Amino acid sequence: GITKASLATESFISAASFQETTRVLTEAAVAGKRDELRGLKENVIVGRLIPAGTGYAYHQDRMRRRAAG
Amino acid sequence: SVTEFLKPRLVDIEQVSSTHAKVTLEPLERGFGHTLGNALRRILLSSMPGCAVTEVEIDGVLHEYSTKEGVQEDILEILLNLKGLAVRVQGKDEVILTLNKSGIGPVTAADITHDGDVEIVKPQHVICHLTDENASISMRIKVQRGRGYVPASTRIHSEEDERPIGRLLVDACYSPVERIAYNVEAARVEQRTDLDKLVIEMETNGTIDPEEAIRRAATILAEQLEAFVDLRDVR
Amino acid sequence: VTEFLKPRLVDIEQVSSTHAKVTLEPLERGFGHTLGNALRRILLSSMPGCAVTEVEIDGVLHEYSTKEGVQEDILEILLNLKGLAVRVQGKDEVILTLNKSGIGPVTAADITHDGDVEIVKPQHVICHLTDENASISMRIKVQRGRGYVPASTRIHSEEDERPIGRLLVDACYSPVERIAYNVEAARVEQRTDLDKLVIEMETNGTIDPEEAIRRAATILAEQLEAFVDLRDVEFDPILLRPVDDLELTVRSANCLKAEAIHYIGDLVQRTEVELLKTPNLGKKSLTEIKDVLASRGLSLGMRLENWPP
Amino acid sequence: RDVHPTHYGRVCPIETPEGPNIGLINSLSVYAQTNEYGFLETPYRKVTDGVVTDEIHYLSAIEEGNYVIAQANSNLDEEGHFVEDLVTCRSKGESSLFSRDQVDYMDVSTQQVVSVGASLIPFLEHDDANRALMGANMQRQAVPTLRADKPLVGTGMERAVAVDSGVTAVAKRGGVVQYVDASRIVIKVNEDEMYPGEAGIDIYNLTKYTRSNQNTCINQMPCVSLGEPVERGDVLADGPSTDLGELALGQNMRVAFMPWNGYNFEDSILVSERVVQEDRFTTIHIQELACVSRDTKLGPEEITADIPNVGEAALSKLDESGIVYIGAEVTGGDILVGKVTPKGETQLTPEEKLLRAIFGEKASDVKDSSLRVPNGVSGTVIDVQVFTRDGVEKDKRA
Amino acid sequence: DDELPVYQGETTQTLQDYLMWQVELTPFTDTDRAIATSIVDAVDDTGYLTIQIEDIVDSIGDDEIGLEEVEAVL
Amino acid sequence: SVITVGPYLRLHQCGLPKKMALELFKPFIYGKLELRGLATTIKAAKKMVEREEAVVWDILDEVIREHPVLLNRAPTLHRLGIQAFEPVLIEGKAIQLHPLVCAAYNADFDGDQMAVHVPLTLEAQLEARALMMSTNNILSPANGEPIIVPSQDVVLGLYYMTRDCVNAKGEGMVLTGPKEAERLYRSGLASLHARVKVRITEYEKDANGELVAKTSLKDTTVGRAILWMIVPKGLPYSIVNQALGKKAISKMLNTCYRILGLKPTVIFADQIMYTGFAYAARSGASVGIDDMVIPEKKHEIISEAEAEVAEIQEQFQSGLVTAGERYNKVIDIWAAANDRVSKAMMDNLQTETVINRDGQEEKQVSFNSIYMMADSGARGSAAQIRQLAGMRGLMAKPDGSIIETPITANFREGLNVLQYFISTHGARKGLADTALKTANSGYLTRRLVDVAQDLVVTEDDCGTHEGIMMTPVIEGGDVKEPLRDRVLGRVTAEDVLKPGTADILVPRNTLLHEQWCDLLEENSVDAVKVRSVVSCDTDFGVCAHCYGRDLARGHIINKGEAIGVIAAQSIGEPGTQLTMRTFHIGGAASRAAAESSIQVKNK
Amino acid sequence: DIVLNPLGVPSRMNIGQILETHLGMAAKGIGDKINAMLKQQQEVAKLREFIQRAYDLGADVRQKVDLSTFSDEEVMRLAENLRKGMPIATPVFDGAKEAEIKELLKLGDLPTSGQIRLYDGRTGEQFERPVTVGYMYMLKLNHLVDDKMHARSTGSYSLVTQQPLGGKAQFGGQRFGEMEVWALEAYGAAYTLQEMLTVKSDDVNGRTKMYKNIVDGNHQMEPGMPESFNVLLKEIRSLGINIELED
Amino acid sequence: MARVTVQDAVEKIGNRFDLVLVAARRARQMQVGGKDPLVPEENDKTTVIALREIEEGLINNQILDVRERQEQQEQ
Repeated sequence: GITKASLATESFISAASFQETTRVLTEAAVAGKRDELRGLKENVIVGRLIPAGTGYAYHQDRMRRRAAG
Repeated sequence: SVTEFLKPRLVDIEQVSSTHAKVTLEPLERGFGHTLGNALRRILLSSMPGCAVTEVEIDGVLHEYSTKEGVQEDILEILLNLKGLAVRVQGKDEVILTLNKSGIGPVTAADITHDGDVEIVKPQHVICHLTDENASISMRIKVQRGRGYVPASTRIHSEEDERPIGRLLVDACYSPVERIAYNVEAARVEQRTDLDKLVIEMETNGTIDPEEAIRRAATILAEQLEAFVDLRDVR
Repeated sequence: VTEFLKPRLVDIEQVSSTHAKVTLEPLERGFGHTLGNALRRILLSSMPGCAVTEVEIDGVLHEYSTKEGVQEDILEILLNLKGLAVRVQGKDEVILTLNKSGIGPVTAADITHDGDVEIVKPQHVICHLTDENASISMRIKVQRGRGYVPASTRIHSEEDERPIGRLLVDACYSPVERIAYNVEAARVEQRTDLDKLVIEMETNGTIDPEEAIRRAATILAEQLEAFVDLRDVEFDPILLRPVDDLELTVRSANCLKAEAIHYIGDLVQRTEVELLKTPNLGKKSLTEIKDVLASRGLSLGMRLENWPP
Repeated sequence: RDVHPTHYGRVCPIETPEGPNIGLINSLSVYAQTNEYGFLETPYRKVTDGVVTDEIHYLSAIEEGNYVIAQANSNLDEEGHFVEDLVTCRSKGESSLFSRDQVDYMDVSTQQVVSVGASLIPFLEHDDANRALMGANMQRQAVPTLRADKPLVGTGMERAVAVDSGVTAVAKRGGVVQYVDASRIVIKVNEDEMYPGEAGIDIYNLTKYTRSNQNTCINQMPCVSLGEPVERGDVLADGPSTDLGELALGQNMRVAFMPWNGYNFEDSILVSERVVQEDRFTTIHIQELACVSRDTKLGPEEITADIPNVGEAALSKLDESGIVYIGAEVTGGDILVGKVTPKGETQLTPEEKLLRAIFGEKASDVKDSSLRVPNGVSGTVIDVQVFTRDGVEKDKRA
Repeated sequence: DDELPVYQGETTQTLQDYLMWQVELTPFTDTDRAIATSIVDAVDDTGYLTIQIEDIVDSIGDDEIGLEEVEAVL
Repeated sequence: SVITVGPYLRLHQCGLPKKMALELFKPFIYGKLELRGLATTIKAAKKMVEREEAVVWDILDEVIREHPVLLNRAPTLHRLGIQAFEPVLIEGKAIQLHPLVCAAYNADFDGDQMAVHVPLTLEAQLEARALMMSTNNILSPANGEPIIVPSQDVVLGLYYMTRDCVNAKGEGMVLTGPKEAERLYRSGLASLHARVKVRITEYEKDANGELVAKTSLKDTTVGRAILWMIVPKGLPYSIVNQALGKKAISKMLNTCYRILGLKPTVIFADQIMYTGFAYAARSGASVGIDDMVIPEKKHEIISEAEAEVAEIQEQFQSGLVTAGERYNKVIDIWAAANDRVSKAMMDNLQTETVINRDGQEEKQVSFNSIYMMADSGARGSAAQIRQLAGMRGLMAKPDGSIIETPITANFREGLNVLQYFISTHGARKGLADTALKTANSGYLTRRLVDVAQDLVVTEDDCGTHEGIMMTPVIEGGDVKEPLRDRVLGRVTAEDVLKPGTADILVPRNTLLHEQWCDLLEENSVDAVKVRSVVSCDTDFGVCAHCYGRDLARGHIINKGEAIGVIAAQSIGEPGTQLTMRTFHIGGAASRAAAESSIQVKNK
Repeated sequence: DIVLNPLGVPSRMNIGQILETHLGMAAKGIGDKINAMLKQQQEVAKLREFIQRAYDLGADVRQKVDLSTFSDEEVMRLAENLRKGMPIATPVFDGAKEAEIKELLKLGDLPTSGQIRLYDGRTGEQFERPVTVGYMYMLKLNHLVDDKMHARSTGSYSLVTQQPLGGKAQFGGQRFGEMEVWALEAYGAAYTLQEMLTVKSDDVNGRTKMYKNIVDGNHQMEPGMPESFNVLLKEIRSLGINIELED
Repeated sequence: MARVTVQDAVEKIGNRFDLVLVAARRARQMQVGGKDPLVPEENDKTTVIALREIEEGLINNQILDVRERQEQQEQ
């Protein structure tokens, strides 16, 4: 139902910056969750290319670094 | 710096095939683009010496619409093909040619009787494709000199008094110039920004070099005003 | 026997000082409109003129001030001078001066007479004086020109700054004002379809009509020249100084000449990693040329552009 | 936000800010007034029988609904009876036709619904109300130009606004004009209106070029001639955007409706160079800049003659006192007033004594602090004020 | 917080800031940029004083790097 | 800076104010200065651009050349709201924006202002050329249909060029080429008319990768012919022969894009722009109070309605037809009066203008100015005319009711103090909707974005056979959306069958485009199974065979696009214009038809 | 003087414009009669007759001014005062009817329709179709681009967050806001988006490297981490939550 | 030779996002150094040079890979 569905996103960085920040960060601080940086808002806020578009190429290259080790 | 004005230093010419040419002159004083262009354009189409077909005499059927013994093409189209035919003429103002062709295959402009004064630019222009049979065609095309473009609005309608029937006058295209379009673009010199780059796009049927046509029209307009420059800088 | 016919300037008719008509009798089918239009645009576009340019006056230090006992603001007086029309002979600069005192209007007649300078309206108003004991004295600078040249553009002359109290005004130059024309059938009856062009001009009184027409068509006719024949189809890096005068002593100069280096630039772009290895330089001479060339140029690199020699 | 039916001739339904405060900020209607109790009341003509008496009564919104009120624009006769037997009126929250004998009131003028802002706009009928609504707002944010042109078509309202707005100079107790001039206008008053033993005449000093809160000119220029009789209420000067007592906010322009080569496309607008030559639409702008010279921990600050580390070039436009000559053309970071701020205790060692010896110290600890013009601003100096302190011994050009 | 003009700052430029900006843009080597950064801090709001030279040279901790290198760069 | 119009200046360009660059490009300039050798040091460069003389303007040109800039405006609603251009330096303080893009930006010229930004680097410049330049995207990545479409005076000029008229000298001439320019420019003729028979070559794409010339003599008009000089080969003449209104022209750039691709259409547009302006200006199209023609009948219908309503209200005086029903009744009278007065003015402003060839009345479509303006599709609408000439109609009270007595006056005659004061109610009520609409709209797009951003498009194919069955939308009052419009693009789940058993027109899965949709259009197929997202092709990505057309460029969507955000802004972009809330949209009466009886439009 | 686009007028339904033009036209017309008349040195009597005849035109109109009350000069005065146009005044809702405007306008030998033949200025050719010409009364609004055009390249920043300053005068740079990012993402252009976010706002080392490479002709980015993220990490560390970046 | 439209270079390599990568990697070479253009320069910037070489079919991902292996093998 689309606001519920935003706030429920795996990445705690987005959805923190959508609506409710106190709540978000408290669920995340108690739980100990890691962001993984896999979407477009996180990448923006960290300042890195977005997994899309021209930068999409470049997130495959790095992703192949994770699978290969 | 008064009475000192700019002249174009570019006057470049860039041409497509023989008969299409596009010249650019830069720079010009602001406002002169329109001025010179419009005058040249005006002149080229309004008034210019040339010669075309002002009448055609076809055997048999004298009506403007008819079967015409199975030419496969209505005589509207023949008269229209005879309209775009390019002809050169000598000293004599009026001249009439005849053509007779039979057999099979299209009728080009080479089958026309050859006279010293008349000069045909290309045979490629086709009057009619006739029809496959034992059949012929005989007609007398007429050309005279003229100026401009004189349609069949008048062309001396003669008020039906024509003795030897025939007729069916054709719109005559004298001025040997097909399209002229000018255009006016920003030019800049030093820090002064507002100037004129005039572009002339000019497409001609043949018989005259485009650029040389431009030349001509300029001499006509220049020749009109030569009354007035006698006071200032006559020599 | 087609040829053509050339028009002739005939029957100039003068309604008033400003308003006039000029008729061009023998014109062909489509020439009416041709020459009519062209002539109009050359007339309104350019034509020479005499406008006031600078006015300096004893009262007032700038344009927004007012003088005691004139009615107007100095702005308004500028605008009245704007509108002053005057012709003059050979002289293009022509400074002129006017003085006056006592109650009443100051007209253009108050301008001190000059031989070659001629005022077309003596009754043109400039200011006023409200009471006696007040005078005006001003010096107006009237020059020749062609288009509309603002004050704000013309200051590009720069050089020495003009002194305080010199007022500058926008110059409008060209007297021609409004211009119409129409073409109408000719009465010659020798050949029908001949027509004639009349032009109605209204000017400030500066230009005579025959000279106006005349000029216009000269300008136009001179403007067609390349149409008569269509034809055809510095910046340098500031320093050539020989390396000899930089005082390299002995070794460094010869080590620079061993690479066949002349002047500066060809020497100035090299990385120290590229220069460090050649015979005889060592670490000392590199710092020596670093010190010498540290002054002046400073560079020790660019990609630059090209070379004149 | 919404227009309620009692705003009838009290507030206005057209003049309102189009921005996100909409219907919030309203404007009094023309003939509107206010009670002792603080309530909006509006005038009406009193109708007894079916003749309209010229007595007027101000009705409050509660008082108004009880009665029947006719329409501003309706017919009428020399006798004062309505022409048409069924007259469109208002009752309570409504409107509909009533008989001749029913309606006791009438609206005075047609201007009642509209505010003064919109009371200025010709042909406001033919305009849609929202679009009317913009233009009423736009006549506010116009800007007065060098010469004021009277509007050539107009409502009649312009005399009131001008002379009420109090931007014009109006003559009290009038008579023949003794002396005239740009900045000053005196009236020798008639012998009739005068206070005995004061005698004398009346003087009016016009205000020349003066910043306005929106950094635009205020300028008064005398209408009257000399040796001319004047009665009380006639305008001696015009303020800015005024012509002979009319309100003239713009200029008249010969307009042609027709598309022209795409230059007028969408809501754009193509203009003859004539207009720019003739200088209509040229507007003045006066901008204030201030310099203040003050006492610090390190001692007092002084203005000018002379400055450290500054060329003669830059100082050429200044005076003996250091303020710029009135009349100077100033651009860019030319120095409008210079000023020095002393620093702490430079004493000794050979280099300090050497610089003090060579250059005469050049006033030493002072710094460069001055009134330089803001970069990208321009213009002549029209006036300088220079308020001083008592007992500073200012002298110079103060 | 934000959306208002809090007194966050101006970030003005002093003389040492500007000199360092000017060093950033000039063709210095890796070392020469270290000597340059070493000198521009030695400079004062008064200009002239670059204080002691031989402490500029000795501050680098020998290892070569003569006096002449700091002199030219200087 | 502020925006002005760009009326030369081709699509991929942008008038950038001279003074304003020179700043934006500072670093770049100093680079060039140091290369040429005009400055040895940074301070020198700096000083010469501070002094801004001479060489510097010359170098500015050299700096700007081919360096794409990007402009951006205001609320950016969709991705089009920022686009990239090649600047052309122009002395001025304002930015000139080409007309055609004014659509996208939603910008008029009433004092709108644009931001400008400078891509640096290389990557960024290339992303500006090959993504945001205005010549890449001519099609709206929502509906898919062209933007760029000519509006407003371009429309009026084409529509004026191509008309028929009765008589108008030089009628029934036969000419070839035509070119026909000769003859309009020379007088000789009137472009609106003559119904001149002209011979024309076609160049059809009938043969694959080849243009077969077909020529013939057609009956058409001069301005048609004239306009044909622009159309770039590969299209039929029949596209330019017709009254050629607004719609017509969108379709014509659409067909051009589809048939002959991007490159000749982006030029073809330009050209259309120019010839539109041209001719429209020649036409002298103006507006004048006589252009608003109030029908003589209006007085009579309004009097009849005043009599009817008088009858009903007298019945109320007699006790009959209580005000409850009388209210709806009187509404039903004055609304029918509205429709009849409207019909009268529309009948009078169309047609008429009867010219004469020998029979004295051929009864031709009107050339009235305001009529041409609405008819062309350039500005305005029939409803909007009715306000100027016929009745204004029933006024909406701010409580959502209707006042019994409508406004009987058009704006040609003015409104009454009372009626204007009533108009006011609804005017202001409607101004104050746009406020609310901005806030709520944007908050909506905000949330949509927020939810939808993670969507990416990663794997190429998925292989799922699930899908959605696709049909027309039929309801009462025939069908609003035809099944080709729904199934266009997309891709096919399982197969399709002809109305005959075991006959397939498409294999496996296929990309369905204009050709395939013609195949499906000519056959009787009323339902097509189509695979789509949300059937979860793949894992994280929504693979491209679901999904399946990018809109914008008409090929299938390439791998690695967003989709997320495109959807959100596509959904949300509209709604700025929406009914919003609190309307019953009744129009006639509150009481339902109460008739359960069905009816059919066709057999 | 000034040319305006008919296509404004139907959609917006403000017809004051058009009636303004027409009555304006007719207003100048009378002043043109008088202009031409005084310029020909006509007698005072005839001038009196044409102004009197002008004032009194229209149905009703309640303004009874007539001459003969004021005599000799006073009439010459006003006439010279109205030489430039006659100032007609139409009050709000009792204003002048079209009929009265055509009537007024026929006295000025102007065409009743208020449209006139105009000629092109370049080509000299008549526009097809007549055109409305008319005096309309314009204003210049307080919005001027001199106050508007800004442009910055590199200027002063903010101490915290280290971003450029707000506005012109102070040299803002130009908010590049969330919708504007969305539009770039939507294009899929991630480099342009990446230099916006960093290098040209809050990446400090990267702004320097950027500008130095630009001056040198490198056009390469060397992106880093924007200040403002670092700040956020300190501000969340200021509650008892750690947030750290794990490799 | 300013490029209004990239389509011609997009047919060469699908998905323009790829084009932009290849274009800029090729343009970088000429921009910074250690390459010369395969196509006659029309005075245009290096970016357009690169897109032209892609439109001509002289440069692509594979070609730049082969040139990289050739330059690494020759060094």
